[PDB]
Amino acid sequence: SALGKLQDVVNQNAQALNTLVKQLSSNFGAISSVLNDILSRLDPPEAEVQIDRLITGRLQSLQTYVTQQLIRAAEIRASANLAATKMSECVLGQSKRVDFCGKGYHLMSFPQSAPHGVVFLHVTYVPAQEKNFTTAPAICHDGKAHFPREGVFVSNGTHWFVTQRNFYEPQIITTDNTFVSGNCDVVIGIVNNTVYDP
Amino acid sequence: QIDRLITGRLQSLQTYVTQQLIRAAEIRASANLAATKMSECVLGQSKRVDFCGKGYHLMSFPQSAPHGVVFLHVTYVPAQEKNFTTAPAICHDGKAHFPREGVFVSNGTHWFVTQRNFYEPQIITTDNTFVSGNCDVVIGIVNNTVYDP
Amino acid sequence: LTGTGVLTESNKKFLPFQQFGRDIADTTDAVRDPQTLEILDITPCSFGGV
Amino acid sequence: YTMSLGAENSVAYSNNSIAIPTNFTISVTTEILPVSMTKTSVDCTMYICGDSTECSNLLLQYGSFCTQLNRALTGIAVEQDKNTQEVFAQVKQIYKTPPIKDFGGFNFSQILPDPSKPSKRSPIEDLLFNKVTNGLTVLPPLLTDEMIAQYTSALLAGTITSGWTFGAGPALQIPFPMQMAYRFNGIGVTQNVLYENQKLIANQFNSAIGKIQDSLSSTP
Amino acid sequence: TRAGCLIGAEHVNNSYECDIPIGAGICASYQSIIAYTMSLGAENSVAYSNNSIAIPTNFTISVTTEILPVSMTKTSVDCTMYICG
Ligand SMILES: *[C@@H]1O[C@H](CO)[C@@H](O[C@@H]2O[C@H](CO)[C@@H](O)[C@H](O)[C@H]2NC(C)=O)[C@H](O)[C@H]1NC(C)=O
Ligand SMILES: *[C@@H]1O[C@H](CO)[C@@H](O[C@@H]2O[C@H](CO)[C@@H](O)[C@H](O)[C@H]2NC(C)=O)[C@H](O)[C@H]1NC(C)=O
Ligand SMILES: *[C@@H]1O[C@H](CO)[C@@H](O[C@@H]2O[C@H](CO)[C@@H](O)[C@H](O)[C@H]2NC(C)=O)[C@H](O)[C@H]1NC(C)=O
Ligand SMILES: *[C@@H]1O[C@H](CO)[C@@H](O[C@@H]2O[C@H](CO)[C@@H](O)[C@H](O)[C@H]2NC(C)=O)[C@H](O)[C@H]1NC(C)=O
Ligand SMILES: *[C@@H]1O[C@H](CO)[C@@H](O[C@@H]2O[C@H](CO)[C@@H](O)[C@H](O)[C@H]2NC(C)=O)[C@H](O)[C@H]1NC(C)=O
Ligand SMILES: *[C@@H]1O[C@H](CO)[C@@H](O[C@@H]2O[C@H](CO)[C@@H](O)[C@H](O)[C@H]2NC(C)=O)[C@H](O)[C@H]1NC(C)=O
Ligand SMILES: *[C@@H]1O[C@H](CO)[C@@H](O[C@@H]2O[C@H](CO)[C@@H](O)[C@H](O)[C@H]2NC(C)=O)[C@H](O)[C@H]1NC(C)=O
Ligand SMILES: *[C@@H]1O[C@H](CO)[C@@H](O[C@@H]2O[C@H](CO)[C@@H](O)[C@H](O)[C@H]2NC(C)=O)[C@H](O)[C@H]1NC(C)=O
Ligand SMILES: *[C@@H]1O[C@H](CO)[C@@H](O[C@@H]2O[C@H](CO)[C@@H](O)[C@H](O)[C@H]2NC(C)=O)[C@H](O)[C@H]1NC(C)=O
Ligand SMILES: *[C@@H]1O[C@H](CO)[C@@H](O)[C@H](O)[C@H]1NC(C)=O
Ligand SMILES: *[C@@H]1O[C@H](CO)[C@@H](O)[C@H](O)[C@H]1NC(C)=O
Ligand SMILES: *[C@@H]1O[C@H](CO)[C@@H](O)[C@H](O)[C@H]1NC(C)=O
Repeated sequence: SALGKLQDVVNQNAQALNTLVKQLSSNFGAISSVLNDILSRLDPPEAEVQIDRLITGRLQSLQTYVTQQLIRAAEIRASANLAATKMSECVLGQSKRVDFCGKGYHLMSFPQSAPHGVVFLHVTYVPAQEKNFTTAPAICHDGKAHFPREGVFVSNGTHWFVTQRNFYEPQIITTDNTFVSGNCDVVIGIVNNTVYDP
Repeated sequence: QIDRLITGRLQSLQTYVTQQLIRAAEIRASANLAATKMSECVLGQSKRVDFCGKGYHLMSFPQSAPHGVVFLHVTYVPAQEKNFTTAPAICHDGKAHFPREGVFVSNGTHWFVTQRNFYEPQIITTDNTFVSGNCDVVIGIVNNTVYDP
Repeated sequence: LTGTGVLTESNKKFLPFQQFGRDIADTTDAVRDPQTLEILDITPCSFGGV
Repeated sequence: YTMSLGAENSVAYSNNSIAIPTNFTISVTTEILPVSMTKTSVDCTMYICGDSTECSNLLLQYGSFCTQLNRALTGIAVEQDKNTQEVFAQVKQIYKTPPIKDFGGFNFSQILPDPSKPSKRSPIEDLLFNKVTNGLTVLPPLLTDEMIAQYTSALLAGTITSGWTFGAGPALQIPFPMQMAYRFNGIGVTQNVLYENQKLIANQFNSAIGKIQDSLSSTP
Repeated sequence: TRAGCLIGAEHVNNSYECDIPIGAGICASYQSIIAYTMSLGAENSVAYSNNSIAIPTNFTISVTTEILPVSMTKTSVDCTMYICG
């Protein structure tokens, strides 16, 4: 049942064709569903009435078939516009949109042809093996508040480091990866730690 | 007589099913939009303008509603703007200096560099500027000192 | 007035000149018995998908 | 009258002047989106004919029209449940908020579920549910309103306690001011601005959430 | 049930994932056929506190499939031949 979305469309179209062909077997209130039987059994004054009943029944069936065919065409056009958007944004580029190109942080994508369809292989990055750390918004040093340029302050219990947010890579808190704004009196939860200077 | 009643009621039922399918397509499009907003505004922060509310989108909250969803979009709106005199680059020691992330502003006598969406003036240093070329090329470059820590 | 239904007791108090009752969709859901002047609700007989 | 598009606002453009914001407003706005309809099914034979056998015998001359209409209505009915699954069931973990609501001044009581209500809805969701008022059958939805509210509560707990991390993998806990600072950096404003003005931002957020509840309670 | 009367399924007090949807929160599964109120997911209480963070130390490169229909079979019907031959 992996390919059920394409098979659903194929089954709906084949079932609509089978129903439209099957509707010719109905007489729609006439004496027979066969036109040759009516034309060989009856005079044209009453065969005109019987053929008229068959014509209005078959025309109603054909208009119904065209109506759901247009509705399914609108649905397939919307799905194809979505597929073209996914081809433009997931295959031809890297997308920041969450869950547009798979579950997780999207890295890249591969297109594959399918019968009346497309299959996107979304290669994504999933974080794993997370670990607790004690964190602080800022570091107080020399009466100044230090904030990370791109990372986050973490502590393993005794020592303070700065790391990138999506992967644990501890580094020494220096002036090169922090920036100074204001004193320590304003930021709630600021902690005392040294800031190394190269 | 029953045939006339049957064809009238069948025409009515086919009409009802036709607008029900059209409204189902419209509701499906709205629900696909709602799922996109749930994925991109609630489960993440969206850079798309006006997709998750008016202003710079911060975050969003989903709320259930009868046959629907209500998104509370929390956004950041700039306010209390102030005029400043600006320049594309700073000319110092025959070199052109450009901001790494901010913008050069002047309150009338002194030049600073600030972030673009909030006024926070800082001293123009070598740590928040980068050097590219001389002062002869950039149109509108002004003369100001660049501090070195 | 003919039909098929379950006839239960009704809390709708008719005015004395009124005999039948209709909802918004013009279906007879309340009626007065002519023998004893009491009001009966006409629930439709149960139908459902299997 | 001939209408007016808006007030004219002449932007004071010049080649060396810029306008820089010195303050901000935390603005909360509502967006209402329909998800599903009422699942209606119509017995075609009972609608056209009722209990008349002669009517159904004449109706069989027209073929499989009734099968087509019942199949279309069944497709609509399952499409509504598919829509509700696609909108609300995007998480397989039911996250819960901690019992202590210490989020650094941020108040979420108007959007978190109320324990005193038996429906386990938020006050905003309770107000939203209060403000919405012959062969035909109405199929009940697969997800009831309390389970949809449970899904929204799980999404709220995930986005409060973990930020956007639960939407991309395992839920990684993070303090809410730090998460807000990350969101501030996403829109290009430095973390220091958030930390220095955190009480003001929390007060503006609480005031905007209260104005949302008042505006929903005061607009028909 | 609120969907209707269910005959042949043993109602249980346990909650599982939905296998066969019945409606109004009721689902059916085979284990005999049982019917139950379904469960959205496992509860995952996030260990929130105001000064603790969780940082990933590893990653998984995950490839997922997404199937999207593009076109249908192009069908044309001769209306005169279909109605009349
Ligand atoms: C936190 O991390 C630091 C740095 O990795 C650890 O400090 C080192 O610990 C090892 C093991 O005892 C010593 O050999 C090193 O000399 C330490 N380095 C310094 C600079 O002191 C620290 O032990 C870790 N703390 C915990 C609780 O895991
Ligand atoms: C972090 O460092 C600051 C400054 O060194 C400490 O603030 C001092 O605290 C003592 C006693 O609490 C006072 O007598 C001083 O007047 C304070 N100085 C200043 C400049 O505020 C602060 O207590 C330290 N915090 C921790 C947790 O160690
Ligand atoms: C532009 O900003 C600078 C920096 O804030 C101002 O310079 C300071 O002005 C105050 C007020 O007179 C003095 O007390 C300081 O000593 C000045 N600092 C320096 C380094 O000179 C400057 O006045 C502002 N200009 C205008 C027109 O507002
Ligand atoms: C900015 O500084 C440059 C260099 O100090 C100035 O350029 C000099 O201008 C004078 C008179 O206009 C000339 O005699 C020099 O030969 C120029 N030197 C160079 C290296 O170009 C420039 O005029 C200054 N601009 C302003 C507005 O003060
Ligand atoms: C920045 O300066 C410009 C021009 O000095 C200001 O624009 C004027 O604003 C006044 C007050 O509304 C109007 O009467 C003028 O017609 C405006 N002039 C032009 C050319 O638009 C502008 O208001 C200033 N910005 C701020 C934030 O003070
Ligand atoms: C930025 O705007 C906020 C309001 O959005 C200002 O906060 C108000 O300040 C006045 C006067 O200080 C108080 O009476 C109000 O009670 C404050 N409102 C809130 C919600 O706290 C703030 O002062 C502004 N800051 C600047 C620098 O202009
Ligand atoms: C968070 O917001 C709620 C609602 O605004 C606050 O609850 C109010 O508390 C005051 C004083 O205790 C009462 O007079 C109100 O009736 C309460 N409102 C409601 C709707 O119950 C609550 O105090 C705020 N703070 C916290 C920490 O929850
Ligand atoms: C981070 O620490 C918290 C609390 O110290 C851990 O949460 C506990 O995990 C155990 C094991 O699953 C549960 O039995 C407790 O109920 C949890 N407590 C709370 C308050 O949720 C958490 O597992 C730690 N994270 C990591 C990655 O080790
Ligand atoms: C990160 O996860 C990978 C697996 O995704 C780990 O790689 C496995 O390591 C074990 C023991 O070292 C081996 O037996 C497996 O064969 C490895 N698998 C693969 C696919 O190489 C890796 O060790 C983990 N790293 C850390 C630091 O936890
Ligand atoms: C965090 O909570 C503890 C109490 O659990 C409190 O002592 C501390 O001041 C809080 N820190 C911040 C930054 O809110
Ligand atoms: C800006 O315009 C003024 C005239 O209004 C002109 O003197 C100046 O050179 C211009 N600067 C730039 C950078 O175009
Ligand atoms: C019919 O008779 C019964 C008792 O025989 C009486 O209670 C009832 O009121 C009568 N109907 C009318 C319309 O008077």
